[PDB]
This record gives sequence, C-alpha cells and structure tokens, in this order.
Amino acid sequence: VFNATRFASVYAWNRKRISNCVADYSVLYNSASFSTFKCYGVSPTKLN
Amino acid sequence: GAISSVLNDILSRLDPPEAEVQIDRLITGRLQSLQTYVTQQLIRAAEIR
Amino acid sequence: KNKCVNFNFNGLTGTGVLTESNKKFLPFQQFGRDIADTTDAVRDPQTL
Repeated sequence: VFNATRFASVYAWNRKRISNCVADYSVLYNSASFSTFKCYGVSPTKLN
Repeated sequence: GAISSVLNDILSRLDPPEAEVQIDRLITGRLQSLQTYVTQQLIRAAEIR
Repeated sequence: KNKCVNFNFNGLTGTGVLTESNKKFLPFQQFGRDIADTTDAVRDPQTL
C-alpha cells in the first residue's frame, strides 16, 4: 500500500482490502516519511 | 450532536483538545435531561402534597 | 473474574465486574445490550 512502487491512477484507483492481520502504525509515525499526514476521523496516536 | 454517545469512544479516537469539543456536547445535553427530570418531579411533588 | 476490573475487548473499553453468563448468544451475535443500550455482556475473542 504505502511502499508499493506504482499506485493506480486517481481516475480509477486501487482499493486494497486489509482484514485479519496485525496493523502496526507506530513504525510509520516514529520514522518520518509522510510529508502531509492528517487523521480527521481518529487520532494518529490512538490508531494502535 | 456529538459523534458518539459513549465517552470511552471519544477518548479512544479524538485528540485531547478535540475530545473536549465532543464531550462538551454530551455534557450540555445530559445537563438539560436532569433539569427536565427534576423540574418535572418538583411539579408533581406539588400535586402529591 | 468475580472482581471489578478495567477491561478492553476488541477495542471496547469499560470498567465492570466480569462474571460467567448463562445467556446463549447466537454464533453471529457479538456484544449484547440491556434496556438502557449499555453493554449487557461481552465475548472473549481468543477463548470464546
């Protein structure tokens, strides 16, 4: 999803379904990568 | 008017400064609920006496 | 069990005394609610 080489087009975009797994969102928050990162629905620290 | 009625849901989702906005809406309404109940009991209390 | 504790089950946070319930939930049902819509009972996701 995030590290994929080529995303689909915004005209027709690829929707990746993520289910039945362990999602660790702290690695993304600790290591600085995203230039613009904002969570409207929930808090970025409460994601985990 | 709040996102959710449960307080733990707001605390587990919004940031501390953002949660205050949603918590205030719940407190404001729940405050009116008590005022309505009490006001109704005092009136009925005058009828029973 | 038989003690007041702070429980987090499948992201559901709350404080209450945990006891064994005789109510039988259907396989698909998950969390029950009482007359007040507050959680009546829960289900341990690991050991059902």
